[PDB]
Amino acid sequence: NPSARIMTFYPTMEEFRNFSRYIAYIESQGAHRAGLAKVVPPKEWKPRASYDDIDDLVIPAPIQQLVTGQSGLFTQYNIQKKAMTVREFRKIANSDKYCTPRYSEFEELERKYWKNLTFNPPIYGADVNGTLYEKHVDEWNIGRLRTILDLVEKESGITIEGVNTPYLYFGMWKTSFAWHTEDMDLYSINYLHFGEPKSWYSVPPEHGKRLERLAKGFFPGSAQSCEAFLRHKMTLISPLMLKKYGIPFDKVTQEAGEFMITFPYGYHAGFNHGFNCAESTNFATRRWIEYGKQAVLCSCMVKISMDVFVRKFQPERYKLWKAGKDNTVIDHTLPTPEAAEFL
Ligand SMILES: O=c1[nH]cnc2c(-c3cscn3)nccc12
Ligand SMILES: [Zn+2]
Ligand SMILES: [Zn+2]
Repeated sequence: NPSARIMTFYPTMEEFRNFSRYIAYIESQGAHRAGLAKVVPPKEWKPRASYDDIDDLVIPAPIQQLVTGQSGLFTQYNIQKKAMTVREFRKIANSDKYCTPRYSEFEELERKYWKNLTFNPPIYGADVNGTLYEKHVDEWNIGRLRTILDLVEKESGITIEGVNTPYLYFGMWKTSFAWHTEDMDLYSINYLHFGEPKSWYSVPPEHGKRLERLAKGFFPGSAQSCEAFLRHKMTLISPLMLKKYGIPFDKVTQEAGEFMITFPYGYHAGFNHGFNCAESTNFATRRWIEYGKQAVLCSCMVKISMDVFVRKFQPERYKLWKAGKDNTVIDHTLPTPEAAEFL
């Protein structure tokens, strides 16, 4: 993977101000090809003054992550636990039982992860509805991105928790997210508010179908039951397992005060190093509409009506698409049309 490598951007305050323009910019640079990019905000930017007032914040459905498996192939089962505050969570997170092990370098922590993920199941304070951004913060506000995704809520009034609303994730050592693509193969924004880092793995969109073929071969039962079983967010595949079967991939560690952008059809997975808090939501560009149209969905779920997007940005193709005669082939290497002013 030569251009599939993950790229890091350091925008200035003037550049950082227009979110959508910056997304068109990093694509004009080829960031989209890796499926995952890191954006480091200007030093003068902060989304909240202090995180000292969130101790009484309630995580309504903490999930205990049970992992079953061997030889680089695992399945994560989520067991819902009773609601707990952030204070109670941080106590468990930093406790002797669940705290991060002592380690010399990342390669060492990543080895401990993969050696111990079926043991001592951690608790993930996942899918908490809310934001930690102060009301006045106008730059890169997860709560209000203002992308073309806004058409879903503007035309219908439909709200999809986590998709067009922000979610909070309070993690602890070994908690994790399985290989997946966003709902409707949308983009995603992820900001690590505070705490220990979040490490990520990504398969470039051009090679996504290869990860899909692999996962099918390993879990044929799941594949017969549902074409899009990776959408269940239960499949954990070791970087060694990928390397062995020639799946190209890249890794990156996100630290507190950094952003991670996932692009349409960008397969990603990762784990939390220790006690931290990340905010996340989905967004879109004109480039995404074709991905939404062609997204293979779960058949066991988030389904957005594409009719509104096709009508607005693709009126020419609306008759053909509704007839099922739209044979458009997606080029994963191409940037969004919005990047025209740069490239
Ligand atoms: O750290 C995470 N914790 C939980 N979920 C994550 C997702 C995710 C979940 S649903 C779509 N993307 N994607 C990236 C990172 C995370
Ligand atoms: Zn994701
Ligand atoms: Zn399914």
